[PDB]
Amino acid sequence: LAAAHHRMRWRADGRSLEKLPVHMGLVITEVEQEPSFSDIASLVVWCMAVGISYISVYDHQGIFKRNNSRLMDEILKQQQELLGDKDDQVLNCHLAVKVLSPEDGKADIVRAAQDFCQLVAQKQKRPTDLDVDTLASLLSSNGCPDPDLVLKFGPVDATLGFLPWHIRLTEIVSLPSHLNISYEDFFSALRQYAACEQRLGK
Amino acid sequence: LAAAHHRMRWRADGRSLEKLPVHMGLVITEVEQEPSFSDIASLVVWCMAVGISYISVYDHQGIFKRNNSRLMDEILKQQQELLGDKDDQVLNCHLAVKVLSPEDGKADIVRAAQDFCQLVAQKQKRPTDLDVDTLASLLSSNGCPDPDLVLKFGPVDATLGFLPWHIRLTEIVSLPSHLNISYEDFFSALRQYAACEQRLGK
Amino acid sequence: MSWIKEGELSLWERFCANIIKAGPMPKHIAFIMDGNRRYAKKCQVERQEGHSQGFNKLAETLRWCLNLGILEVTVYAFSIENFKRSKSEVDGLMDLARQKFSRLMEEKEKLQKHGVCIRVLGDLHLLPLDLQELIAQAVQATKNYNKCFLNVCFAYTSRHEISNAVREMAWGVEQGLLDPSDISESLLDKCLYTNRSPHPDILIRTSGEVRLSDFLLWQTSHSCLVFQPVLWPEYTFWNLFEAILQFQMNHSVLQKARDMYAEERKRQQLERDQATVTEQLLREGLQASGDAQLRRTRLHKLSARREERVQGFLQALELKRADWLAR
Amino acid sequence: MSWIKEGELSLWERFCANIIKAGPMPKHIAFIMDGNRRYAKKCQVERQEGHSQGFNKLAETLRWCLNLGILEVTVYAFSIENFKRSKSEVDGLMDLARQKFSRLMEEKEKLQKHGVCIRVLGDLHLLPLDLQELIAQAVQATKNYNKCFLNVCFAYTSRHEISNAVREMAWGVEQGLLDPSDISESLLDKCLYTNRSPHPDILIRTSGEVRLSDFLLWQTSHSCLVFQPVLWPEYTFWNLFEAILQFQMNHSVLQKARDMYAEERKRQQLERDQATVTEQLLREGLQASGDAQLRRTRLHKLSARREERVQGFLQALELKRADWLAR
Ligand SMILES: CC(C)=CCC/C(C)=C\CC/C(C)=C/CSP(=O)(O)OP(=O)(O)O
Ligand SMILES: CC(C)=CCC/C(C)=C\CC/C(C)=C/CSP(=O)(O)OP(=O)(O)O
Ligand SMILES: C=C(C)CCOP(=O)(O)OP(=O)(O)O
Ligand SMILES: C=C(C)CCOP(=O)(O)OP(=O)(O)O
Ligand SMILES: [Mg+2]
Ligand SMILES: [Mg+2]
Repeated sequence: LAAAHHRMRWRADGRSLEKLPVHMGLVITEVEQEPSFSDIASLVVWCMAVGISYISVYDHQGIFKRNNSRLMDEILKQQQELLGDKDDQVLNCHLAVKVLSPEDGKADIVRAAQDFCQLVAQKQKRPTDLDVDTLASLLSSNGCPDPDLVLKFGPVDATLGFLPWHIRLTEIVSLPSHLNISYEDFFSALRQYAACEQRLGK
Repeated sequence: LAAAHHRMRWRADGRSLEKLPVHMGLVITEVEQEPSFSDIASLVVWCMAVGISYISVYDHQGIFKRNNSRLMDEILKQQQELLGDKDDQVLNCHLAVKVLSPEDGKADIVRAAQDFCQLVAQKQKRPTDLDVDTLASLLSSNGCPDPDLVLKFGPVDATLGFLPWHIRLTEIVSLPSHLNISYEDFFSALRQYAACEQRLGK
Repeated sequence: MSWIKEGELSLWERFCANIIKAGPMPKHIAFIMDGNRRYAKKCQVERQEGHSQGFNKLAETLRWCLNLGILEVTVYAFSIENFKRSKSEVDGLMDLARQKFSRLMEEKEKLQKHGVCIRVLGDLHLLPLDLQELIAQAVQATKNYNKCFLNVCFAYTSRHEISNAVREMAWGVEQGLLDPSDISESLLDKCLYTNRSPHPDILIRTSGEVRLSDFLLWQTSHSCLVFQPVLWPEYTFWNLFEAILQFQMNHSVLQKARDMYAEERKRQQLERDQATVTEQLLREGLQASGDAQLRRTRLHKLSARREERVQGFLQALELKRADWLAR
Repeated sequence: MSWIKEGELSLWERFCANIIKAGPMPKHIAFIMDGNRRYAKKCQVERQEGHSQGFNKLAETLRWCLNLGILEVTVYAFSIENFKRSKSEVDGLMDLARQKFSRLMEEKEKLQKHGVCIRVLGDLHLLPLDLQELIAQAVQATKNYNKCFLNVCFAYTSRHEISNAVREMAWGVEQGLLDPSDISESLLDKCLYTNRSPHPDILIRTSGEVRLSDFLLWQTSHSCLVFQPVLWPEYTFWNLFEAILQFQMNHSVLQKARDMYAEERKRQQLERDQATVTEQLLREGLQASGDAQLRRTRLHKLSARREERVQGFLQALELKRADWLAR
């Protein structure tokens, strides 16, 4: 029953903010040492606990994409400990967590341009039929919402090829390190996103 | 009718030697300049004119194997001029002339070893069934006779990966250059092979 | 009233400029000139006065950049989303733009004496027809100047730019100038509005917002991101200086990351091409390697034929782009 | 009566030796000791006397090689084809071999004091059972010596050696120690009789014949070929010196060709492996490249697993080869 109280506390934390991200991005720029998978997994489990639907884990060297099983194992381990039937837990993390690397950005826009130009060559589409929305539908994002918040960890003041197309309105909050990250630190970034004002050009 | 006299003279030259090669190898070691294709073609046409059945053209850089059409074109050009219906002439040169490079040596013995070891793995052959003759039949030489004479052109005192398996009894005559090679020079090498004594280990 | 202020740097500005110029300096800086209306409210002036001062600061910041030897600048001047503001504000912005571009043609020749090239990037067909003609004049006049470069993003968004670039390449395959397989990251670069400039070294946004608002999303994937609280009409030389300092502290890791990315993309492109050559060679029944170097030839031809169609596509795309600018 | 003559070099020999030793020197020289019977006829002696002097010259030539710092020598002593000679000559050769190998075991310890390793390569099951036991003793005794190396090719042909090597690898796949795809040029090297020595730098044949008579055909593909008219019982230090001089004049082009060959073979092997990885990845429906570096992992695994089966095969092949030598 102790874990039920924590589940309530985390959900009450997310519900208390003026707004919560539907899709959170985690950009790790630290290249001194290999990233701390248990620290990353904790950020991901907190996102799920406070009510964030989707989490994208990103590093520009592709370390997370080449260590996908290690990361999920660490996420599943900490998610079980917080949430006190492994297949459903595994399926839930696979539906919520996406591990990204640079190829998911510009190289995927190029893949979509190829798919559309292939339709033109088959007389199935016209170049004028590619507006902003049709291209958005062609991307590997499909129906998933664009990230509304990115937590950038590390000393690099850059996005380093993170979903270029999808971060047109993403709020970019920067923290100095993901190593030994505290929940208070993570929630303070959520408070910052909650306090931001989005005017959409008006 | 002039070309008929030359055809007779060349055939009489080959018939006058104590013995003639059935399979001649031409090894070009000169690497200063690119080889003279018209010089090589002339050696090949003389071989056919005096009665040598097969001619193998070899260089260890693979230049002739990467310029196969240039060489044949030059051979066909000079063969027509000496022999005064292009398809039959083309087929005849393809049946008599083989352009070789290092992969035809050791790499082909390795290909045959793979083919035999694949039969062992299929219970279709035993390792003890591979004697000297069965391996000879497995090579890309098939039914063609081994070279009995090799003319080595250039300053290198080596065969440089020319049919290692097939030159166990090949006579190796060396000339300083293939550039501007004279028929007298070519025929003097034939006289040398004609004069050689083969004792076959007895 | 003009588009570039004529003023030298003071002692401390000069001194600090000489210091940082001993290290890596940005070749290209992009600005999101944000915060004009909040500045107008803070100073108790009308919003047109805030926007008007905003343009004055742009002319001032370009002089700082020229004095710093930063010879290419890109600015977000009007977003397609800004069309959703009130007619009073949009007309006010269109009028300010009409006025500065008109003064620009009157201050021509002074654009020769400094070789300033003016490029105006965006979906310009959304602007009033008269403002389009003023823009086209300025662009046509300052073409062939090469001492410095100002790119004004007007009626622009990045997604609209990326979409148009893809439409351009699709036009290529429709015309027969391109195969769909020729489409690449490098080719999309050359179909952007910004295709005549390198990617920005620095992206500066003022007013404290930590978003990009659909600005140079493709181009700034590896740019140094500087979000400064100051409102744009209050930008100082020292805000600009602080941003360059940020870039210099990021430069070594940013350049390594830029290069590792480029090296990895070329490596993966080579793997894909070799695999294409191998697939074709598996068909036809030919060997995957050998002394004839067949795959090495097919690789060179696959690449050379690609570069030939691409170069032909780009020449046609540039002829079409000069035609619309001529009319 | 012994297998190596004890004599220092004279002044002119010493002087010329020092000169050529300033340039590239051969590490391994192979001899085809040809012309014994013609020498016997020229000197009006019996053919056994020619062959007996032939062995004396072998002992003399090994001392020249040791004095020249050439510490590995391979000699053609008896071809499988030589079994076709008359029983009188073959018995004469077998008896000479019995006598020298028997004196070799009596002159042991003197083989320790010079660390001379004796290897006898060929299809030795064709020799008389007693001569096999003398050979096996000499080989077993001089194992683990490493100051110099003499390889005696007795009842040997190259085609029989290459065929046996292929039989060895076929035994590997039969036992499950090898896949047929692991077979390679490098692996066949290690299954030859000569697998414990590098390929000869020089191949010398005496008597004026310009053929190889089925001797080290695989091993001398890039060796310097020296055909010298002198009859083998008349070989002098200066014939040997002339042959080394030939090798030094050939060394630069021979070494470049040796290396270009090796580099090209490794390049083609990499292309074949990448194409294998690509075929498997085309099946299964996976990407041919990407940030996950899947093909890079499969390439490393394909290679590492190959090297692991090969190393296991070679350890078993060496255990089997020591077993027959022990019995
Ligand atoms: C190129 C040229 C001649 C003129 C254009 C450049 C100028 C003067 C103004 C840009 C217009 C806008 C909307 C700037 C964004 S600040 P904001 O309006 O978003 O103010 P806020 O962020 O709400 O405080
Ligand atoms: C290793 C050992 C103890 C003894 C063997 C080495 C010796 C003494 C002789 C080798 C035997 C032969 C046939 C040499 C070839 S010369 P030939 O017979 O072909 O003469 P020819 O070429 O006909 O003039
Ligand atoms: C011309 C510019 C600088 C457009 C971007 O600023 P916006 O103010 O329109 O973007 P939002 O803050 O509304 O997202
Ligand atoms: C032991 C040796 C040197 C065998 C090779 O010489 P051969 O005399 O037997 O070879 P052929 O000349 O008969 O071909
Ligand atoms: Mg704004
Ligand atoms: Mg002989």
